[PDB]
Amino acid sequence: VAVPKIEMNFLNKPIVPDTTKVISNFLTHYLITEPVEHVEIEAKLGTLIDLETQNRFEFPVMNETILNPEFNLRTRFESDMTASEHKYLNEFLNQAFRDSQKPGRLPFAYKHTKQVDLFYETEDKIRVSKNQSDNQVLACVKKRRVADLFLYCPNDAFDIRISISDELPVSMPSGNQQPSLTRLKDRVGYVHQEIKIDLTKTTQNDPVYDTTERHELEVEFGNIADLRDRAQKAKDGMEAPLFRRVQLFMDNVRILRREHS
Amino acid sequence: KIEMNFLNKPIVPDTTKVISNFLTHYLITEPVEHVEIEAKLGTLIDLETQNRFEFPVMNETILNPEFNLRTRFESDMTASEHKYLNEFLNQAFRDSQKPGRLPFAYKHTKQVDLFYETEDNDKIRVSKNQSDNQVLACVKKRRVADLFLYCPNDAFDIRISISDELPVSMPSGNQQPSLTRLKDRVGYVHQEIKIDLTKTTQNDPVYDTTERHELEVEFGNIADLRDRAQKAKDGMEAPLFRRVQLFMDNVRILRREHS
Amino acid sequence: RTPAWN
Amino acid sequence: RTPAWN
Repeated sequence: VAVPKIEMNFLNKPIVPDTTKVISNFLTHYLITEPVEHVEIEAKLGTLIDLETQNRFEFPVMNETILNPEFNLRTRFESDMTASEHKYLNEFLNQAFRDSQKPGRLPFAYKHTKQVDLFYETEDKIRVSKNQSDNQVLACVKKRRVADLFLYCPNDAFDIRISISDELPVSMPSGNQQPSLTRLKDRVGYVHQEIKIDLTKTTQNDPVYDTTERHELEVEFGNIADLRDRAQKAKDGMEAPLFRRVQLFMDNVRILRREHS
Repeated sequence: KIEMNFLNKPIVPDTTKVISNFLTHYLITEPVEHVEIEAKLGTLIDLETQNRFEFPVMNETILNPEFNLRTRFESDMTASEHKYLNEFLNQAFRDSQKPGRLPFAYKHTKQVDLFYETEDNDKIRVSKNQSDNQVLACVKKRRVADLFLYCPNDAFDIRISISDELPVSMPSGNQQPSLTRLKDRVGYVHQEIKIDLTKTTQNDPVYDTTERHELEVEFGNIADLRDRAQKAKDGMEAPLFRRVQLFMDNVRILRREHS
Repeated sequence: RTPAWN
Repeated sequence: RTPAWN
């Protein structure tokens, strides 16, 4: 039996970080405890705004910290970045793509599509997404935000918002009803180990004001079924495969969040 | 096959990087001569409520020292908490002697702390054995910098300390100590990371004798750590991160251990 | 004061 | 604000 060169700690067994443990509870709750049926779990890069100053939130902390939701910190999250920041991240990921193409590496997958978001009315709102290319229906849902979780990151230019949503499929609006909202969406998607990473551009025109262009980055879990099964194990006692997955997700988010000019 | 992330290269946690900057500053940029770098388990006290500090965060977080948070740190714990950790470290001690493990070292010291006065007032600590009364240390220790970590999910909070412990000449045998106390020190060492479990007993002419129960984790190899820090300042920062990560991971293990 | 899921 | 070393 060989003697190691070094050990990770005095127990010589891996320990879970506080952040990873907390997030894992948050995910398990909305996957297993109070299960959301058509669940979507994603993280967006952005900015925490202080509602009193309308500038980026300030906090006497020096590292990535998970804000406590049971307090009212008077804050909102803006999912947006400059075009330059959006392009800088794009160059980074293109290179991350190119490098994963090599032997010995698990390769990225790539996709570039354009879609149209159409919103309809009710007695809430309904969203119909269409491929701007061939013009079939990509999705027809009634998405509901279930819970959020904010990470304040004073060392980076971006803060994080982890979101759990309920994306319920609904039949198409009958019939030739009028959409109450219409916006275009450019989608440059990356996938690595079923972790979906999407750089989106949302253009919306106005009858009066200039056309606005919103630049976003989202990271989400591609395999909810697998993740759900991992959360069930965690709830049962074997919580290593859940921590491993959540760690992977966060590490990918952290790599991106640190990428800035 | 499985990769850690889409880069397939390990990344430094935010906390590890910040602490590494903190250490690099006082090891390299503004170097301390006889530097000691330890972390103690304790309680972060809010000066207003006089209870444990309360903060709307959900994980181990470093507090920004540039802000005035109205807070003080209590390096102490209950004797029951101390005994729990003592049994845990003992089990960890025994397990590390098994085949395939990097073993622990052990060192139990029973000492006397005697504090003397100086001229330009402003402390001289003389440590001695309780047994043969032989001098163990004679220093003038000054606190240089502090860095607190609020840890809401655990019973303890952490205070990383940088001190300057200057070896000084012995006081004349005809000048009286201003303070005298006893100190029981149970030292475990693993990969040159010193884990000391201390108990401080102080008499009083009026009030009952008190007992302070502490735990300190510290870097035992400052010279090697200094080397790692110099490399970090010059681009090669991986060895310093690895070392600081080990320190913090040992601290986190001990911090979570509670009944 | 901590959320139910923690 | 931020300390000098960070």
